[PDB]
This record gives sequence, C-alpha cells and structure tokens, in this order.
Amino acid sequence: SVEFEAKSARDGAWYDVAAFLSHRLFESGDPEVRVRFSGFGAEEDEWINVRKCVRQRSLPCEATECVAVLPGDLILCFQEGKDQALYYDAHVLDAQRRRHDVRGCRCRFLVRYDHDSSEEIVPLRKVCRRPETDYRLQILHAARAAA
Amino acid sequence: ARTKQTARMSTGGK
Ligand SMILES: [Zn+2]
Repeated sequence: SVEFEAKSARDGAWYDVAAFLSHRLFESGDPEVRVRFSGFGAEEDEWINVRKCVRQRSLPCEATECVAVLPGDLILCFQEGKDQALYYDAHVLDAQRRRHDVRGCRCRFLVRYDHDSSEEIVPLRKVCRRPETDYRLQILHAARAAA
Repeated sequence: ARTKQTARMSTGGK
C-alpha cells in the first residue's frame, strides 16, 4: 500500500509515491528526494522538497469520518475540470452537514483550491483528509453517532 | 490504503 504522496512540479498536483530512489541537500537544512510516482515510470521522476512537498498519504474519507473535516482545514481534494481531474490542496470554507443515508455521507463542503483560488462545493467522495485530523474522530464520536 | 479517484490528465493548450 502507498504510504506517501508528493507534489509534482509539472502541475502542482499531488500523486502517490511508489518509491524514494535517492536524496540530496540534507546539509542545507532543506533536503530533496528523488521520487518515482505510482503508475508512472522513470521519465516522470522528480527531485522533490522533503519538508514541504512530500507527506504521509491523504486519507479518502468515508461515512462518518466527515466529522473530522472542518472549516479551515487543509484537505487534498479531487478537482474535476473540463479535460482533467487531479488531486490538489484545498481549504475548507464551509461544511454543510446533512442527513446520512444508505450510501453514507451526504454532507457538502465548500472548498477553495490553494493554487488557483477557485471555489467549489464537493461531496465527501472528493475529499481526502490529512492524517493529523484523525484525533477528531476520537473527540467527536457522539457526532458520528448522530450522523 | 483506500483507492483515490483515478487521475485524468490533459496537455492544456485550448
Ligand atoms: Zn457527513
């Protein structure tokens, strides 16, 4: 299973990491790592900033995990446009809570993409949360029960 | 890990 994702210089989108091949520039305090992306090959390999542009993989959200998605959060969000659909950093502007049903979460999230400042209302299917929001599932168990 | 939605890529240029 993939553990990490990395931001591509081509498009500013985030992609799953297949392997870290090498690293450099540690002595600078700002190391880079040579990334082989999942589903791609050697041609798409990049040197990527370790501190800011590599991270633990975002978590596709299901069911009542929506309680861990709050206004203000950074999320990784699937941006479906006219001719492309890629995962981009976005911030949640608003969380509209709605009745869950047999297919799970019906909540709607107004998001703003960080790279183009565009705004969209998305369903939970498009939302991947950062692992550092997991703790909220423990706090908000009663909200999960309510949903 | 759960599967992400499949990326759809394009060259741009329109
Ligand atoms: Zn929900």
